[PDB]
Amino acid sequence: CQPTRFISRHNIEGIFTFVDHRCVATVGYQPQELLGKNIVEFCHPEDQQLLRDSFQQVVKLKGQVLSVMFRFRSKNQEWLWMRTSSFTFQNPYSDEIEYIICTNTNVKNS
Amino acid sequence: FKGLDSKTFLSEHSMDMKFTYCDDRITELIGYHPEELLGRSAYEFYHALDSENMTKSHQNLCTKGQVVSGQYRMLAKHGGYVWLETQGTVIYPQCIMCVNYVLSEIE
Ligand SMILES: O=[N+]([O-])c1c(Nc2cc(F)cc(Cl)c2)ccc2nonc12
Repeated sequence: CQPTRFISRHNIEGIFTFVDHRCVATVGYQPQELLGKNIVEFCHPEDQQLLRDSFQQVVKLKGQVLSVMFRFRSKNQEWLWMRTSSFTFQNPYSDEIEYIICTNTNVKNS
Repeated sequence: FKGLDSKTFLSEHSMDMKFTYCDDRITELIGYHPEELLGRSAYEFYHALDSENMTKSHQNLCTKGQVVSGQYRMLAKHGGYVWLETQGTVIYPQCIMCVNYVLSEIE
């Protein structure tokens, strides 16, 4: 059984700047409901600071993956456990600011 | 002349290198619709002369968890090849996340 997941791209602040349409099956929102919003706006109050801090550190880890588990508010207002694996990218031919690529998978807290 | 965002596209692969996702930026660059790549191995698209090098890069990706591919040619939908480089990352193994950036026009 394939895990339900979707890819997103974020600026260093956390704002969704690209969202794969597999988000609808994973968390119930259309891409347009996520784009322009901070991922933290969908995060359980208890996990928000962890998520902020994860985004702040991933840019320091030389492109390695940083993982975080957090509760994501689905379109039905229910808390889903997500495991987000994130890493930075910047096109090496440029000095554009790094952005963050995330794979977001609904997982069990068991 | 194209800006950076336009020359980059994201893909996802199963551990056998079959596409499981591709972003639509590939269409303007290489010709493919993402839907037609799904379930096809990346290996179907490498130039013959890059095939042994990409096998090695895939081995390095699987052993280390990440790789920069080096330059290679991807077969374009309507003939010819585009030069690309790819940064691959294994998501833990669950899948491979690729950031792909085009280095040439179709040749
Ligand atoms: O999926 N991989 O694991 C992988 C690559 N993926 C890939 C992505 C594309 F958009 C097009 C092609 Cl032909 C291959 C490309 C070069 C790689 N070198 O090592 N792994 C690679």
